[PDB]
This record gives sequence, C-alpha cells and structure tokens, in this order.
Amino acid sequence: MAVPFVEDWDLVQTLGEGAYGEVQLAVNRVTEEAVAVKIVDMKCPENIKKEICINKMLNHENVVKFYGHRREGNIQYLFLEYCSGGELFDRIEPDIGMPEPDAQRFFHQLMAGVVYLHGIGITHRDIKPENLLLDERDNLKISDFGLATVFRYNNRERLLNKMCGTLPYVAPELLKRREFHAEPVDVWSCGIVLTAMLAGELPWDQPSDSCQEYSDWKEKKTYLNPWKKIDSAPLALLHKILVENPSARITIPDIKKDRWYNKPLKKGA
Ligand SMILES: O=c1[nH]c2ccc(Cl)cc2c(N[C@@H]2CN3CCC2CC3)c1-c1nc2ccccc2[nH]1
Repeated sequence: MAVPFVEDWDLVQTLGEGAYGEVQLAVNRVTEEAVAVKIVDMKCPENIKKEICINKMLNHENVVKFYGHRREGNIQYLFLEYCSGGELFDRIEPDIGMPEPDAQRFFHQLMAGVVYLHGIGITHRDIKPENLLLDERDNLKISDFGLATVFRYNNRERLLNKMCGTLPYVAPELLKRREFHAEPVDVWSCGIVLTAMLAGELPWDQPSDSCQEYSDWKEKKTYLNPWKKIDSAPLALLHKILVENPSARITIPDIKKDRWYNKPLKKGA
C-alpha cells in the first residue's frame, strides 16, 4: 500500500491524430496529474522501440517529456508529457497568421528545442504546427518522435536518405538528393513554420521547382503571397532558411544572430 491506486490512469478526452492515431488524455485516479498517452499496436515494432528509445533521451522543457510505457501485450501505452494549450497549429489564423511577437516567441522556443535535440544528435524529421504543442503557459513543446532518428552518434554524423515528414514542410534536397544532412532539413521545416506563423498560409505544396510557388520564391518575387504578408526583418530571415542548397542554408547558430530573431517584440505575463 505504498501506493494505493496512484498508477491508475483514467482514459478520457481523445487527443487524437498521429502518429496514425490515437493519443489519449489521462487524468490520474489519485492525484489526477494529466498525461499524454499514445496508443500503439502490434500490427511496428520495431519502429516503436525506436521511438520509445529516443523518447527516453529527451530532457528539455521545449521537448515533450517521457515517463514510461506499459506493454499490455500487443498494445503499447506511451506515457508522455501533457500540454493543455494544444497544437501551435490551432494558434495560426488562416490567411492571417499571428502577432509577430507571439510568432517570434514561439520560434525561439522551437529553435530552443531543435538546438537541443541536435545537441544530442537527434533529428525530429517532421516539424510542423500539428506537432508543436503548447502547455498552459503557452510554452512550445516538440512532440512525437516515432519519426525522429539518430543522425550523430560517437561524434560521427550519418547522412540520412529516407524520405519522410510532410510534403509542404519537407526541404528540397529530400526530393532531389540521394543523401542529405539531417540538420539543414530541420531548419527548413522550422523556417516553413515561421512562414505559416507570420502568414497563416503555406508557401507551396512541395519544394519542387515543379511548383510555381517555389520557383517564384527562388525568383525573389516576394510581392506574391505569403511573403507579401511578412514584414521585412523576418522575411530577411526566411530568405536565409528557405535556401535551396542545404549547404548554403542558414544554421541555427547563426539564426540566433539574426536581426529579427534578436529584435525586441513581446512582453511577458
Ligand atoms: O500533450 C501532448 N503530448 C504528446 C506527446 C507525444 C505525442 Cl506523440 C503526442 C502528444 C500530444 N498530441 C499530438 C498533437 N496532435 C494531436 C494528437 C497528437 C498528434 C497531433 C499531446 C496533445 N496535447 C493536447 C492538448 C489539446 C489538444 C491536443 C493535444 N495533443
């Protein structure tokens, strides 16, 4: 009775969506802490044990947090950090976006976690608003790593070649290169999220020259949408992130030294 009941987590509101389905909400029975519980099947692995193995690495307040998992046979109960704020996705007004300051804030915290993960040599590989969560105090938390993978290990980097993520966010070299560096791809996806945060619409369908939109951008025709909606400062920033050559793109270390990234905008409380 060192307990009693405490590890009884009641199933409730269905948070839904990926990976594939479903992540539930879990009030605890005794203390009713709230937790994110992702529900997975035997029908994966071993892709699961990978997600769970990575998820046991993450320790940052901008990265969703791991607690454990119950085996329950061919159903895995994933115990993950809960955020009440919901998807950053749902904070972007369509065709509008949001207040530059709110956007810059959210972006720092995104850079925060993405620097961190890259820190420990991991890449998320599907950064998008549906995947960037917000707690009660609107703090961005990167979630879902069933897709994230190890790219550095023992100091040595690995070039990725697997195509994955989400077309509108995925960077160009994912579509034109056999192998690529993991980090430049996460920056682009982050840049794209900045566009959507400052524009409330996505720039293009895929980073294919085959896309009228993508070509105009590489034309510099930034009187078109969305860049038209975007102010000059951050638009100077997206001009460095959304750089087709992954070797010429901006690096997060330099993104930290960008005029707009370091322009004062938002107040707290
Ligand atoms: O708090 C969460 N923690 C997670 C930890 C890991 C994973 Cl894979 C998902 C979530 C996760 N859901 C993904 C975020 N999105 C929906 C389900 C799931 C995939 C895409 C939430 C969440 N909290 C919410 C609060 C309100 C509304 C939804 C919410 N989802």
